[PDB]
Amino acid sequence: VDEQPLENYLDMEYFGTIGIGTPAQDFTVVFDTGSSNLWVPSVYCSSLACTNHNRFNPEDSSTYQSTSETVSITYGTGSMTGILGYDTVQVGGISDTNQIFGLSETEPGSFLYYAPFDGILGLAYPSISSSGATPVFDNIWNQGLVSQDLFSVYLSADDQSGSVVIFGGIDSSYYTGSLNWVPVTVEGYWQITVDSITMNGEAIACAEGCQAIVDTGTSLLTGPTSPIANIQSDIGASENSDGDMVVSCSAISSLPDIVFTINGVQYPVPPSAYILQSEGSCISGFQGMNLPTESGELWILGDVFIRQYFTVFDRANNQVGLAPVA
Ligand SMILES: COC(=O)[C@H](C)NC(=O)[C@H](C)NC(=O)[C@H](Cc1ccccc1)OP(=O)(O)[C@H](CC(C)C)NC(=O)[C@@H](NC(=O)[C@@H](NC(=O)CC(C)C)C(C)C)C(C)C
Repeated sequence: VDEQPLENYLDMEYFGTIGIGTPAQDFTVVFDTGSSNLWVPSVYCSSLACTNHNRFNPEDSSTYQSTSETVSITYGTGSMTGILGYDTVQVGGISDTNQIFGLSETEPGSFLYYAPFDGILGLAYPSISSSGATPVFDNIWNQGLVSQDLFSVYLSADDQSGSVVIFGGIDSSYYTGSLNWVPVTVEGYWQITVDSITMNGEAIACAEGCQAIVDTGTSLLTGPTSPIANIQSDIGASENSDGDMVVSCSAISSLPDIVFTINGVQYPVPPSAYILQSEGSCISGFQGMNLPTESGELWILGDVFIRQYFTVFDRANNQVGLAPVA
């Protein structure tokens, strides 16, 4: 029953409306499985990005509780500092009482200024949460507000309406077949093993396995810079004059699927998904980024992947469920 509709912005970002405070002040937030903190802009913020986004006003809420603690969060794209406070967060028809969240003080740079969302609602594990702030979903579960300690995500394609986050439930209308269950390797991000990445029965990357995260907040398929450089040559991407990694739109019809094998099951990504149409030209859905951790350099299975596969995030059993979208 507890669905939260998400707006699809150019197949790059997905965000939904939440209410904070009594009475509710409305904000748009990216529902991000790559991070664990909830924050919104506030009146304490004087950064450029704070001036053109909705700002939380503590004085207007009858249920706001202040702390003396701060938070500092750095993302791949964007960063914030803020102060932690407690209030009621309305999300997915759930009144999430006594929720700790960040009230931004600084949001430096161009990225957050141009972004259509106000904040981020992190959906990963408490262990990666800045200042050890209780994530939203952990607080919902701890208060017995859902019955099933899971949430599932359907992300629409080609700017269509219909993207949803389902709290404490699955909807089998969104997928075909049955869910394939994959164990989380490390409890931080929603981290899994990718057995191999193949094209025409040949391993193009991750020949003996690699570590990947299932990240709703990342647009593209990202990996370490050297394996990605190989994937770019394999799909005929050339580096254009303006910074982009471009492919001829004509070529989509002749390229093979890139197959991600996960727990001995094949998950093909077609060239109509991994080659993106952005602003007249066609671009590679692969991005080179080095994200070093103690399990290796991480791959990100971003929105390119998730659009193809309905994704269930099971906290009861520490597993990810995958099935092809209907
Ligand atoms: C504890 O460890 C850490 O603290 C490190 C410093 N940071 C993190 O873990 C933080 C919380 N998470 C993170 O930083 C993780 C990635 C990550 C995963 C493991 C280790 C390192 C990074 O990214 P998120 O998904 O939360 C973020 C959400 C955005 C802002 C809406 N997305 C990102 O920052 C990614 N940005 C995007 O994909 C943006 N789009 C693009 O840049 C694509 C462009 C339009 C071609 C978004 C507008 C969709 C980049 C990674 C490309």
